[PDB]
Amino acid sequence: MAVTEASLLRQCPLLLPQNRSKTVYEGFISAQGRDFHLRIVLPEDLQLKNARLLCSWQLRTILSGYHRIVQQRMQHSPDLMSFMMELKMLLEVALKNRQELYALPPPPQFYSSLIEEIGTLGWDKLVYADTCFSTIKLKAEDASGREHLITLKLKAKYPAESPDYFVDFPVPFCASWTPQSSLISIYSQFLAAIESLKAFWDVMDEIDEKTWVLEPEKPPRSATARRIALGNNVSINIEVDPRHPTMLPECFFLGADHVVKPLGIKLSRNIHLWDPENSVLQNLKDVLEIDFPARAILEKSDFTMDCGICYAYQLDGTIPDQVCDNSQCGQPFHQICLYEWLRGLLTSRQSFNIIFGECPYCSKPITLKM
Amino acid sequence: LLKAVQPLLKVSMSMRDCLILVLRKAMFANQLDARKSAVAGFLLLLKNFKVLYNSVANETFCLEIMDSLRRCLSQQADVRLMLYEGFYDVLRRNSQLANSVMQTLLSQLKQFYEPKPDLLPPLKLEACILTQGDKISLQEPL
Amino acid sequence: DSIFVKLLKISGIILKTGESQNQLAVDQIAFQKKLFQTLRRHPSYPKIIEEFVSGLESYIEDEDSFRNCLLSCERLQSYSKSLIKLLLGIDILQPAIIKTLFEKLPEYFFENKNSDEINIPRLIVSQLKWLDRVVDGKDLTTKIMQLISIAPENLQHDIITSLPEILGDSQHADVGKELSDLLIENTSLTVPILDVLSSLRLDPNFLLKVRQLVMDKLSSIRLEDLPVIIKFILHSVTAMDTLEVISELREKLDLQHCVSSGQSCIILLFDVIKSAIRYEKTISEAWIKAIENTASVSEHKVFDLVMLFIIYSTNTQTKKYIDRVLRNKIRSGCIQEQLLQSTFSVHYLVLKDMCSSILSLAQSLLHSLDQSIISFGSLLYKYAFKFFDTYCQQEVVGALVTHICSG
Amino acid sequence: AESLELPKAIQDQLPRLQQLLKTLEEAPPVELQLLHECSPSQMDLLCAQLQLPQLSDLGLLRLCTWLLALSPDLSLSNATVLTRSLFLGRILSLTSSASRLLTTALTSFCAKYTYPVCSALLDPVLQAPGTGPAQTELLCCLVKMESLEPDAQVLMLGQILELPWKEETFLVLQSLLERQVEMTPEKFSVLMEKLCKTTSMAYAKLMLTVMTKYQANITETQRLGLAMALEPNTTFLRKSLKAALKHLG
Amino acid sequence: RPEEGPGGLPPMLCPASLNICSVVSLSGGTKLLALSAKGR
Ligand SMILES: [Zn+2]
Ligand SMILES: [Zn+2]
Repeated sequence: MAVTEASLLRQCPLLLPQNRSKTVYEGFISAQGRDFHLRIVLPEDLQLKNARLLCSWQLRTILSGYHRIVQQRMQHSPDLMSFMMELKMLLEVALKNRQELYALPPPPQFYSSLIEEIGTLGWDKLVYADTCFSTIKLKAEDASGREHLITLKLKAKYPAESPDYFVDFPVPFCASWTPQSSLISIYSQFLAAIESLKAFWDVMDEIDEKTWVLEPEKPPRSATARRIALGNNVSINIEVDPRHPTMLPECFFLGADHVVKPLGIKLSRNIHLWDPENSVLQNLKDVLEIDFPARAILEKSDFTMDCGICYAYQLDGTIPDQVCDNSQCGQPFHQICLYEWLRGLLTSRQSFNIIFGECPYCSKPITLKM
Repeated sequence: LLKAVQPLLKVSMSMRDCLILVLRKAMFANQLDARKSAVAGFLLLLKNFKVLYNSVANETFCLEIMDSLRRCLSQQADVRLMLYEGFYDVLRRNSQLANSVMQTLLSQLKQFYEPKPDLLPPLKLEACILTQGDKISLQEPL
Repeated sequence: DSIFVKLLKISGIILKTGESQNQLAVDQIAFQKKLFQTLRRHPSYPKIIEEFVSGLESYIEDEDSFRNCLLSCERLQSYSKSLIKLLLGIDILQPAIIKTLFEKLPEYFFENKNSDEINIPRLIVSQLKWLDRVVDGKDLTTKIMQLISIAPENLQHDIITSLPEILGDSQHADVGKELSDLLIENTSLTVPILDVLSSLRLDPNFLLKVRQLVMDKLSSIRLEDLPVIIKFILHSVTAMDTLEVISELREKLDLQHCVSSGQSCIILLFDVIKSAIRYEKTISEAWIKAIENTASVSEHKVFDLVMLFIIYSTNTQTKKYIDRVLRNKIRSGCIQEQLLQSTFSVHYLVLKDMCSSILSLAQSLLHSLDQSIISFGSLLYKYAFKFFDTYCQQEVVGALVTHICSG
Repeated sequence: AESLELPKAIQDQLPRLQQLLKTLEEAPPVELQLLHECSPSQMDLLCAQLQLPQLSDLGLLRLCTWLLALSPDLSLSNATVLTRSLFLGRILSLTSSASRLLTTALTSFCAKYTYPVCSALLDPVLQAPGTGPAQTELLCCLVKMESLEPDAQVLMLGQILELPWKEETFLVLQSLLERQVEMTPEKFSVLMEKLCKTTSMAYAKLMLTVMTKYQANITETQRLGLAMALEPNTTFLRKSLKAALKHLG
Repeated sequence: RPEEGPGGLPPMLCPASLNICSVVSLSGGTKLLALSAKGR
């Protein structure tokens, strides 16, 4: 209402004037379905410039770090009405910013309904459940016979709201959630998406097995690029369209100016022989007219494909990719290390995104394109 | 332009779906050329976007485009005559939709054909002219 | 035991359960005209139509059977049209069927993409596409428009898009007017409308009118959507419309108002412009004639640089002209520090690209008299060197030396 | 006339603040921390003294920007007063769709103090006549705000349930019920009670949407009242309702 | 883990030991000395 005769009742239902002269208010204030004890003594007159405000220790614990805001509102604020308005909204904010202290689930619906749906599913799918029953992780199999996991994080009310679904595979899963839909519904959506992608998975697993995956190491299921090794100290990375995997990916070659050219030229002339009925490897073989090494490892266990500047493999994800256009050096480098070096030198001139300089080891012209 | 492009398109998905999306809006369009351009674009997508992705996911997309093009057999003479020059070559590089193509032609044939024998003008020559307000014009160059 | 089903079986269609495409024993033409002449010879001949659609409406309160009535029919002897479409070849049943079709459609607003990813609403709009005859174009139009006007977005988006098959050459202009009322009514939805009004069959003065109905609310577009409009405006240019439109726009457009998605969308903007100005000699020249006609107000804005630099970089025929204007305007106590500072504090990432363009200019300015000019040509170098690449830095010091030893 | 004086600091610092605003047409000072020190009555008095309503739309937002940098926040009240002061004239001026700035403004501001803002503006923009295309679009956009909190949407729903309903008050409500917002049967039953009392499409769309998304909420009691409401086949798309209506029983 | 929202807590599958005592070894693992309620 307009007058604080009724508006006070309407907006603080549980504040009981104790004295005849409305001077001791006591009882509860509401917040996020939670009542908190409060005795708010005023002077003989209606002044908040001077008022007492005492609490339950629960209450003070929650309004730790606003004691000043409280004092300021008491002294600046017109009436009690808006005092309680502001205080209440402030309690709302305190709690939401401490959101991590909440979520008693309703057991008569939760723990039972969840077990019933786990029964409906079957106990070969599930892989993980938290002691608080917040986090779950489930398995399904491909027709290929691959384990694909799916984490769900469920709320105090699972059926009410959508369970947040976290999944490895690359393209985004969309789940048409109704409160009528369930774990089985979303599992079926997951199976649908799975069986949709299977082709892409078949391609990725076929490359991981029959080729030397280089840049990704035990790659996860979201990864669509594949830095493959081929010949020696030349790589090709491939990023694949998840919907059209068999379709031509985005492709390129790292390595020697003299090595990389004939690959580019061969790619240009043959690309029409590419055919999306075959596998990516079976198409690469006929387009690039070569076969791949399968992890040429033990022979050359200290041959130093490493930076030759920092002398290390694996600089902060980065790999020795930039090489010398020379038969006698072939000394690989890092982008990072060769830029940092060549920047210093007198001889080094920078065009737009390129630096020409001398190879550290052999002092021959080497080009770096950032 | 569009011949040059296609080595892109068997490779690409994104670009193909863009070309189609654009040509869609050239077919309803206001200026004349938009149609004969969108026709030329489909003819050439059907031609070299598959011999016959997955074949099940080409035969429905081709038969979708063909659904578009039955409209163009409806449109005026210039836009038709392009499809009669074009269908031979479509079939030549992409044989399999001959069974959809020929019906599509045969149905357009039937609209001018009088299939009772010993009826002496065997063809409807008087419906192959659009005359309104003394504009005397070929539609359907039979 | 219903007139509909009975007379459908008489006319030679097999009316099925709901789980597969409905068969057809006879030709579609034969079927259509047979159904017509059977009802004609039937008593209560105008009145049977009500009972006909009553039988139809009672049947299709099952969704699956309705789907089969909407789906492509089975041909015994090899693919054919949908039953509802085939009913809608007939002039006498058409208006009512449309009425009933339309009537219930809004049950299907919320329960979309059910089972096998099927769009019952796009199903049912599609069922109108390319009717040879619609009897009462006006009735169709007014219902369909009331539909757009009320209905939620996603769906209405689809309707909007799908308007130009549907409408006959009768009524495009009508639809023209009601969308223009949607346009001033609805900001959210300038975009597809724009596509549709581009692909409909119209009067140009109408299209001009609506174009201004954009630009008055060009203040009021959501940011993402700016690009897409502006292209239209610069396709809605003739050789004669140009200054007018650019002048209003050159006033209207802010670049100050618009603030990570912000910068991306701004780039999109300049790109779209970039593509326009690329392609109309008329636009580039006229831009600059409608900046120099705003030499008068020394309150003209950031955009009036960025455009020049862009237009210098992009368009080369103009190089002399921008430099003439830039000297003439900066001499006048217009373009200054506060502008040039503001340009390179927010719009570096725009200008990063136009590295070589800024400095061709800076080199043009220091060869002058009038410390006002040379101050500007310097400040150019300072910002150039602050914000850009290391290559730009090298070029700065390169050209500084060139002054120092020659100048 | 009421003989309110601003705190002494403010009457003295009044010209510093009047200096700052001018700058912002063409990081927040501690002078701006002094907006706290104003009571909203005092602020009401000040914002009138500052001449907030006069701004460019550019400047308005820049300032909103600046008021959102307040640590601590503006109290529910100032923000109220402010918003009343900053915007309301601007909204009530509106002939056309509100400017993207103001779009941005109202969104911007509403984001943090979504309740104070729409607490302030909701009621009076709607109990206004001449409330037209543009305005309703602002309130729709408010209720589609991603920020706009479940609890806050319900406070919004709460406060819309106070109002006089016409054409415009449904359009707000639909678009807010199109965000599938939970209810007490109290609020639900009064939405329905309110709703049921009549040829306007808005009427129906509202009806339709509630019957479908909130079926699960609807008692038989409600369903009977829907029955009476569409008795008038002045209602279009009647047949649709009847299906949904029937589908519940 | 500032600190921690809820206290969700494991047993180590021992009974009611009242009057616990911990010594930090870091010699293995942590090794503590307790009195079970039954007098052990
Ligand atoms: Zn290195
Ligand atoms: Zn070397």
